[PDB]
Amino acid sequence: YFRDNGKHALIIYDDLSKQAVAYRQMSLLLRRPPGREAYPGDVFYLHSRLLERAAKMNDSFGGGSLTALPVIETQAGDVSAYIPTNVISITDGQIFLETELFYKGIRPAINVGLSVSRVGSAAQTRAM
Amino acid sequence: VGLKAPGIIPRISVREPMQTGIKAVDSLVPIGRGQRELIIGDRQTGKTSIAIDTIINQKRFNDGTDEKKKLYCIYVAIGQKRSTVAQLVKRLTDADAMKYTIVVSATASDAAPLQYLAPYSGCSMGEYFRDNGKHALIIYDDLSKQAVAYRQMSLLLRRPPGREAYPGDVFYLHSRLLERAAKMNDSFGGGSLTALPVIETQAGDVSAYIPTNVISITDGQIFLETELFYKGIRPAINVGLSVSRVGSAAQTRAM
Amino acid sequence: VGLKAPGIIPRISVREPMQTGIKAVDSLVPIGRGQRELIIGDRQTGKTSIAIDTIINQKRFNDGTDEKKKLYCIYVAIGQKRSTVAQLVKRLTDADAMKYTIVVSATASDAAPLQYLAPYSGCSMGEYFRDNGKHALIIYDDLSKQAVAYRQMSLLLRRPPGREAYPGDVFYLHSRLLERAAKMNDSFGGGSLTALPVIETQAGDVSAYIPTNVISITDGQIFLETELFYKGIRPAINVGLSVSRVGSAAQTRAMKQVAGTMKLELAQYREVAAFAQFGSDLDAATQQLLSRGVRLTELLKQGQYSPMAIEEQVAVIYAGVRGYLDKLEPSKITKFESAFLSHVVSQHQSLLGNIRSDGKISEQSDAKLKEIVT
Amino acid sequence: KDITRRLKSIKNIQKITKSMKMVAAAKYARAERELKPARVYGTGSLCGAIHSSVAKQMKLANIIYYSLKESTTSEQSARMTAMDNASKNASDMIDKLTLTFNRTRQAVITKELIEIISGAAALD
Amino acid sequence: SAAPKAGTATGQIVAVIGAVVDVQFDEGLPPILNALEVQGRESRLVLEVAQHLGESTVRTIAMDGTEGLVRGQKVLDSGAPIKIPVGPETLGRIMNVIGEPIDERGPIKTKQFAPIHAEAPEFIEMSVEQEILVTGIKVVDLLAPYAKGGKIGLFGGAGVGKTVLIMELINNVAKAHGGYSVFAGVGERTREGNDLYHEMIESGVINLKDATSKVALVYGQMNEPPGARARVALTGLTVAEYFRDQEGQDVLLFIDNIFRFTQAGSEVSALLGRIPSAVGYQPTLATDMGTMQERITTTKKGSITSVQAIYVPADDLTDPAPATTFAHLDATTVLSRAIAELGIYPAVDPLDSTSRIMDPNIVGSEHYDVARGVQKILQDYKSLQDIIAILGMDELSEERARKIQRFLSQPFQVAEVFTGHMGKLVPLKETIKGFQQILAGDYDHLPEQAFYMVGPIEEAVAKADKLAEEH
Amino acid sequence: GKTVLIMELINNVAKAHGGYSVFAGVGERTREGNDLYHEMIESGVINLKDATSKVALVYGQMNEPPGARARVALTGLTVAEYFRDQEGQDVLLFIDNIFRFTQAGSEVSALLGRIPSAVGYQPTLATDMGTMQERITTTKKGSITSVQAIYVPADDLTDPAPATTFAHLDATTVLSRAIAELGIYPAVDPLDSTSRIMDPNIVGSEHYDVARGVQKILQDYKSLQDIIAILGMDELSEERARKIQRFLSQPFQVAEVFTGHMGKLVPLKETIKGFQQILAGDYDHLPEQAFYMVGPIEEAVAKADKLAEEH
Ligand SMILES: Nc1ncnc2c1ncn2[C@@H]1O[C@H](COP(=O)(O)OP(=O)(O)OP(=O)(O)O)[C@@H](O)[C@H]1O
Ligand SMILES: Nc1ncnc2c1ncn2[C@@H]1O[C@H](COP(=O)(O)OP(=O)(O)OP(=O)(O)O)[C@@H](O)[C@H]1O
Ligand SMILES: Nc1ncnc2c1ncn2[C@@H]1O[C@H](COP(=O)(O)OP(=O)(O)O)[C@@H](O)[C@H]1O
Ligand SMILES: Nc1ncnc2c1ncn2[C@@H]1O[C@H](COP(=O)(O)OP(=O)(O)O)[C@@H](O)[C@H]1O
Ligand code: VO4
Ligand code: VO4
Ligand code: VO4
Ligand SMILES: [Mg+2]
Ligand SMILES: [Mg+2]
Ligand SMILES: [Mg+2]
Ligand SMILES: [Mg+2]
Repeated sequence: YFRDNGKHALIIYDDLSKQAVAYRQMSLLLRRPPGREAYPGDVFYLHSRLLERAAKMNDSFGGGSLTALPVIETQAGDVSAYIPTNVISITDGQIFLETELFYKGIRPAINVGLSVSRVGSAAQTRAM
Repeated sequence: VGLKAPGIIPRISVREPMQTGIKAVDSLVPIGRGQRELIIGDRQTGKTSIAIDTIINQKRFNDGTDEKKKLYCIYVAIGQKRSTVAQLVKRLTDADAMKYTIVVSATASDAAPLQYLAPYSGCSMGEYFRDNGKHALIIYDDLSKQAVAYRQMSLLLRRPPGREAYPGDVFYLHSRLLERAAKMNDSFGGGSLTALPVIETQAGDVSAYIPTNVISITDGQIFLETELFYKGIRPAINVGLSVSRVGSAAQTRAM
Repeated sequence: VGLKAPGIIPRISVREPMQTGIKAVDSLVPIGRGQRELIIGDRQTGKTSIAIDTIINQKRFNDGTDEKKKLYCIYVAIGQKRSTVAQLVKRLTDADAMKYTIVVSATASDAAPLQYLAPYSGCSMGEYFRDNGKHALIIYDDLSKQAVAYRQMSLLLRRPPGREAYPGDVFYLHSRLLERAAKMNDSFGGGSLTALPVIETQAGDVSAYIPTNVISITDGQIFLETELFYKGIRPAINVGLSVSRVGSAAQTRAMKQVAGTMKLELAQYREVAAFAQFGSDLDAATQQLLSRGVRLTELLKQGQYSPMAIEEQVAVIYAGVRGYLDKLEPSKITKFESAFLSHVVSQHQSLLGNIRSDGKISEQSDAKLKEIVT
Repeated sequence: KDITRRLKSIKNIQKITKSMKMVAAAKYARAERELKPARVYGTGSLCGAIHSSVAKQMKLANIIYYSLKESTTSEQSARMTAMDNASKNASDMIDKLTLTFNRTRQAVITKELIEIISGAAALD
Repeated sequence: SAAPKAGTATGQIVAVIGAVVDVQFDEGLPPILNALEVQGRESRLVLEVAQHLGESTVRTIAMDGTEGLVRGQKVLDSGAPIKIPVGPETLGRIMNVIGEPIDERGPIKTKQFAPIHAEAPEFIEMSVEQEILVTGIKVVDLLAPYAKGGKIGLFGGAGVGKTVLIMELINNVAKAHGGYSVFAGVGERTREGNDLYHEMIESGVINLKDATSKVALVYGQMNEPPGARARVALTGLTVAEYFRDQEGQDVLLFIDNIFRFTQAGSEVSALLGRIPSAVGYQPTLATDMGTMQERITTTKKGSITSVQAIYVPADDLTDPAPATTFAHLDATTVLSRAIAELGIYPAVDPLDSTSRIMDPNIVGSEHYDVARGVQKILQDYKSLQDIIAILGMDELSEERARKIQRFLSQPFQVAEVFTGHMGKLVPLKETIKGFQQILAGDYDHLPEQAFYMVGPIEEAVAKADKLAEEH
Repeated sequence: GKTVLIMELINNVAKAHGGYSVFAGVGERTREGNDLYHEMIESGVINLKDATSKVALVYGQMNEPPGARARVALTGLTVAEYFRDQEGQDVLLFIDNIFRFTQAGSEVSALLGRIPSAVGYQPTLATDMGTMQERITTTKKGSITSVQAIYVPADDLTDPAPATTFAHLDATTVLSRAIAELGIYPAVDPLDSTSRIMDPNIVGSEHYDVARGVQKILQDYKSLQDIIAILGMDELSEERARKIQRFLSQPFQVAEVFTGHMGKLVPLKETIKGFQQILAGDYDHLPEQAFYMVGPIEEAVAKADKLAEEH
C-alpha cells in the first residue's frame, strides 16, 4: 500500500523457515510430487516470488519503498541448507546471528565472511 | 500371542533379583526379576554366551528347595543358522540345562512371518509362569534380525514404508513385546518374567533406529563392545552407555 | 549390439601386450591385449589424453611389417561437447592417426538413448576384428556420463528406480558391455579387443556406485588423480588403489626385467614417502628406498603428445631401476629422458635393435647403456 | 564428500610425525656411544613439552658440556613424545572419522534414495 | 516327474520388459518356481515362474536374454523347477545355470537331475561335530580358524583380495583334498573362469582324458541377466548337495561371490511389483541370503566344507549386503581397502575377522591367548597410532605390533604374478617360538620394516644380513 | 563471487568489445537487472538516443514461474545466435546463472508426470544442460565467446548441478565459501579451476610451468597447513605460497563498493619478474600479510614503507 503510495514501510517475515516446514504440508496433501526434503520443488518460487516484492520505487513511479527482513532458523550453524540457500540465493544482504557466540557477550554476534550488506556502501550514508 | 501387557495395577516392583552367574554382570549390572534388560552388542561379542550363562545359572536352583527361588527358561532364536541353534540345544543339554528350558527357532529358511511371530510366541511361553506364580527367563536372540525380517512382510502388503523401510510401527513392534515381561504383585500372583532382548550393534552405534526404538523402552541395557573383547576385556561393558535403570533394587544388600 | 560375450572356452590368456607408448603406463601398468583396463580419474586429469596417446602409439605399426603386431582403434565419445570431439578428430588427423581409427559420437544434443546405445555400438565395431583375427582398441569415453544418461531413459518407462535412480541393472549395464572385449584363442581366431572404460572421479572417490559397479568388473584400473597432476606428477597414478590385475603376463620380459620393482616399490613407499618428511633419527640408511622414489618419479612422469616406443621405454627407465643416475639431485632428470633419445637416435641405433632381436635386455647393451649413463 | 577434508589433515600430520617417530630413538643412538664413558664413575668419584620445566624454575668444557650431554637427550625426548604420545592419542580419530564416513556414506545413499522413491512409487 | 494336467500347460507371453516376462496360461497354471520353456526359440530360453498375478497369468524371471521375444510366443510348462543333472557324470565338466554344457565337450550323460530348489536340511539333520581343518595361513588359519563344513566368508571392498585368496585355498586345500570339489562362479569375470579352467587342466584336477576329475564347475556370470546370476549359486550348490547326500562324502564348495545371489533380486525386485528397501534393495534379502545359505551345510549323511565370498558395495560394510551375510560365515576376514595401501596382504583386518571355532579347546589356550593379546595390543595400537602421540610414533610411553602386522602379511602363492614372492605358508609348524616372542618382548627389536614382506621370525636375522646396519 | 565477477568481465571485456553483446539474466535478482540497465546507460553501452547500442538484454527472473526461468536462457541465446549466424559476427553472451535452466525442470518435472532422480531432480538434467549449452558455440559462420554462471546448491559441488555442468565450460573457477572467510577475492580455488586451453603452445611454457608449480607448492601446502605441522606453521622443514595466494587475490573494479580498492588488473604486462620470483625464492621474504590485498611485486616495497618494521 505504501510502496505504491509514496509512503515507505518495514515488513518482517518472522520465520519463513517455519513457513517452509508449513508449505510442504499443504502440497503433499494435494499429491503434488515432493522433491527435496518433501519441499514441493517450487520452494524457490515460494520465497523468490515473495521477497522480490519488496522493492525500491523510482520517483517516476512513486519514490515509495518497502524493506523486508526475512527471518530464518539456523540449524546448528548451517546457513547453506536447502531453503537457506533458497533464500540467501535471493535476498541482497544477510545478517547472520550465531548462537555459538551470544553468551560470550558477543551480541548481536555477527559472523563476517558469511554475512553481507550486498547493496554496497549506498546504504551507509557519508557518515558511516 | 496378541495379548496386551498387564498394567500399572497388576505390576509392583522389581525385587527378588535373578542371578546371571556372571560376576561382571550381576555385581556391576544386576538384573532384577520381571524386567527387561537389553543386551546390545556387535557381531562376535558375547551376547549369546552371556545369556547362555545367565540361563545355565539356574541349575542348582531347578532341583533344590525354595521353589520361588527358581527359574524356567525360554530361548528364542530369530534368524540364526539352525546349526548354531543345534550348537546350543546340545550344549545346554551337556549341562543338563535343557531339562528346564524351552527353546524356539525361526532359523533363516523359515519365511519372514515366522521370524516375526516367533518372539510373540516365546513371550506367551513364559506368560504361563508369570501368570501362575512361577517365574521365567526369556531371551529374544536378535530382535534386530526380526527388524530386518519385519519390514519384509509389511512392504509386500503395500503398507507404506517409513524409516529404512521399517513400517512406522517398528515401535509398536518392539514396545508391545517387551512391555509383556512384567513384575507380578502378590495380589495378582507374585509371578514374573524377565526378558533380555538381543540386539546387533553396527560398528558401535547404539543409537540407530530400532536400537533407539528398543533402548527407548527397555529398563537397563548391557552394551557389549567388539571394540574391547580381545583386549581380554570380556564381557566388555561400556559404562556411561549402559545401565541397570531399575536401580539398586535388583542388587541385594550384598552387592 | 545385443550380443552376449563369448565365454570360458573361446577365450584364452591375455598375452601379446598392447603398447600405450606412455612410459609410466605400460612400464608400471602394462596393458595386455583382449582385456579391460579401467581408467578412472576426476575432471581435468588426463583420461582422454592418455587414451589418445595410447591410440596414437599404433602409428608405426599400422603400415609396417608384422600384421599381427598392429592395432585398429575405436573411439567412443559419450556426452562430450561435439567440439571437444572435433578437437580430437582433427588432432588425431594431424598425426594421421585417424587414418586407422573409427570414432563415434553421442554428443550432448543427442537424446539419452543415443548416449546409451553408443558404447554397445562401438563394441560391435571392434568385434569385427576380435572375430576376424585382427585386433582393436576401443575407448569408452565416459561410461559414467552414460550412467547419468541411462537412468533417464528407464525412469521415463516407469521402471522402478533403485540406487541414485540407477535402474538396478546398472550392473548388467556395464557388465554386459566390458565382458565383450575378450581374448581370442587360436582355436577360435587369435583376434582380440582391448577396452579402457573412462570414468569420472567425484573428488577422489573411486568406490562410488557405478565405479564399484565398474571396477568390480574390469581387470586392471588406472586411477588418475586431479589431486596430484599440477604437482607435475602426471599421469598421477595412485598405487594401492589401481592395478594391472592380469598380472605380469602383459609386461613382456623387458618390463619383467626392469619394471618388476617399479610399481610395488611404491606400493608401501606410499608410507615412507609419507614419513621421510619428518625423519631424522631412524635407520640411518633407510634413505635408499626413499632416494628411489623421488629421482625415479621424475622418470616416471611421461608427458607429451608423443609416445616413446617399447625399446626407448626399455632405455631411460631401466637406467633408474638399475640405480646409476640415482644420487644426483633430481631437477634436470627431465633433460635425460629428453636428450638420452636425441643422443640415442643419433648414435645408439643398435641397442634398441637388441629388443627387436632378443626382445629383452642383453648382457651386452646392459654394459653399453651403463656407459652412456655413467 | 566433506569428512574427506578433515581426514586429509590427519593423514597429512602422519607423514611428518609418524616418520620422525623413528628418529625419536635414532637421536639416542647418536649420543650414548660417547656419552657413557663420561657418565657415572667415568668422571666423578607439536614438540612434547620436556624442554620447559627446567627453564621456568628461575622463580669451559666441564659442567656446560657434561650437563648439555645429558640435557641433549632430555631435549630431543620431546620428539619421542611428539611422535609417540601425540600419535597414540591422535589415530583413534583416523579410525573414528573414517568410521562415520561410511556412516554418512551409507546415510546419504539411504537418504536421497528415499526421495527418489518418495515420488516414484506413488502415482496412479 | 514333470507332467502337466489334462489341460494345456502352454501359456502365451503377454508382457516383456527386460528380465521380466509375464505369461498367461488358460488350462493349467504353473506353480511358482517352475521352469518354463519358451517355444519359437533358436536356443533354450527358460523363464522361472515367480508369481501368480491372477487373471490366470504368471510372472517369470528370464534365465537368459529376452531379445526378440514376442507378445504371443508360446511358453511351455515343464512341470518342475529348473533341474540340472546331478552326479559324478558332471565332474570335470562345466555347466551353466540350467545344466547346459558350456565346456563344449558334448552331452552330460547322467542317471538323473535334481531340482535346484530343494528343502534345506532340518534341525534333526544338523551336526554339532566341529572337527578342525588347517590351511597354513597367518590370520586366516590362526586368528579366525576354519573348520569342516564350516563356512568361510571373505568380505572384500571390490578388489582387495577376495578372489585371489580363494584360488589359494584351492592350492593348499582343493588339490590335496580327498572327496569331491565344486566351484560355482556367480557374477564375477569370465576371464577368471577361463583361466581357472585351464589351470585346473595344467594341474590335472580336471583331466580331459581318464576320469580322474574331482572338481565340478558351474558358471553363470556377468555377461548374463540377473535371473541367471540369481541361480547359478543355487545350481553349483545343488551339485555339492547331491555329492554329500546320495553319495556320502565330505565335499567342498567354492562360490566366487555368493551375494550376487542378491544383486540378482536387486535387479529383479522392483521390476517384479515390489516396494524397495535398504538402499533400494528388496524386502527379501534376509530370507534370500537365508534360504540359500542354509543348504550348504553338514548332516547325518555327509559334510560340505564351503568357502564363499561376499562383496562390499561402495566400500560400506554398512551395506545390508556384507552385513546380513555375516551371521552365516564360520570365520570372518574383512579385507580393508585402507590396508592395501599399507600393502598388508591379505588385507584381513585385526578386528572384524571373527570365528565360532576359536576356543582353547580346538585352537589352543596358548594360541587363542596371544590372539587376544595380538588384537589387544592392536586395539590400543589403533588408537595410539594417531591418538595421544598424533601420527609420529616415538613420543613417550615405551609401553611388537608393527612386527606382528608384518607376520600375518604372508604374501604366499597366488600373489606371485606381482613380485616373485612365493608360497609363504606351512601348517602352524613353526609359529611356536616365533609370534609369541614379539608380544612378550623376546627377540623384538629388528629395525622396523626390516621384517616386512615375510613371516617366520627365522627371517629376521636371515634378512638382517640382506639389509645390515652397523660399524 | 559469481555475479560480481561477470559485471567485471563486462568492464574489461564487454565495453572494449568490437561486435555485439548479450545478457540473459536467468533466475537471479531484479535489483541487479535494473542497476545493470542503468549502468549500461551511464556508460553509453546502452544509449537511448542515437542507435549506438551493442548489448541486448533478455530477462526472466525470480518473481516468475519456472516455465519462464526455463526459457529466458534460451531466448537470450536465440538472440546471440541470430547475430553470429545470419549476421556473421563474434558475439558475447552473459548468462547470470545458466543452471536455473534446471531449477526450472526441478520445478516442473514431477508435476509433469515424471519419476524423480538425483536429489529429486529430473531424469533429463543431462540432456537438458546438454541440448541447451550445445548452441552457445562457434561455427563456420561466426563465433560466440560466452560467459556463464553456475550455482552450487547447499554448497555441494556434489550436486549433479554444478557437477554435470563442468563438462561444458572452457575454463573452471569454483569460488570457495571457506575462501571468503580468508577474504581471498575472487574466491577462485587453487585446485578446481581447470581449462582446455592451458598448454604451453597458447598460454606459455614459462607461464604454464609456474602454474603447475604454483598449484604444486599449493597441494603439499594444503596438506602442510594442517598435516604434519598441525595448524601453527614454523615447525621445521623450511622446504611463497601464502605470498602467491595474495597475488591472485586481485580486488579489482566491481568490488569498490566495499573498501575503495579499485581496478587491480593490467593484461599480463608485469606478471613477469613478479610471480616467478616468489616460487624460486627471489624477492620472497616480506613480513607475510604485509602483501595481502594487492597483487604486483612492485607493491611489496611500495607498502613496506606504508607498514615498516625496524630499528
Ligand atoms: N567368557 C568367554 N571368554 C572368551 N570367549 C568366550 C566366552 N564365552 C563365549 N566365548 C566365545 O565368544 C563368542 C560369544 O559370542 P557369540 O558369537 O556366541 O554371540 P554374539 O557375538 O553375541 O552373536 P553371534 O552368534 O551372531 O556372533 C563365541 O564365539 C564363543 O566361542
Ligand atoms: N602429458 C601431458 N602433460 C601435462 N598436460 C597434458 C598432457 N597431455 C594432455 N595434457 C592437457 O591435459 C588435459 C588432459 O585431460 P582432458 O581434459 O583431455 O581429459 P579428462 O580430464 O580426462 O576429461 P575432460 O576432457 O572431461 O576434462 C587437457 O586439458 C590437455 O591439454
Ligand atoms: N595376496 C596378495 N598379495 C598382494 N597383492 C594382492 C594379493 N591379493 C590381491 N592383491 C591385490 O589386490 C588386487 C585385487 O585383489 P583380488 O584378489 O583380485 O580381489 P577380488 O577379485 O576379490 O576383487 C590385485 O589386483 C592385487 O594388486
Ligand atoms: N571481488 C570481490 N572482492 C571482495 N568481496 C567480494 C568480491 N566479489 C564478491 N564479494 C563478496 O561476496 C558477496 C557475494 O558475491 P556475489 O558476487 O554477489 O555472488 P553471487 O551474486 O554470484 O552470489 C558480496 O556481497 C561481497 O561481500
Ligand atoms: O548468489 V548466487 O544463489 O545466485 O550463487
Ligand atoms: O527413549 V527416553 O524415553 O528413554 O528418551
Ligand atoms: O572385485 V570384487 O567387485 O568382485 O569384490
Ligand atoms: Mg548369537
Ligand atoms: Mg574427456
Ligand atoms: Mg572378484
Ligand atoms: Mg548471483
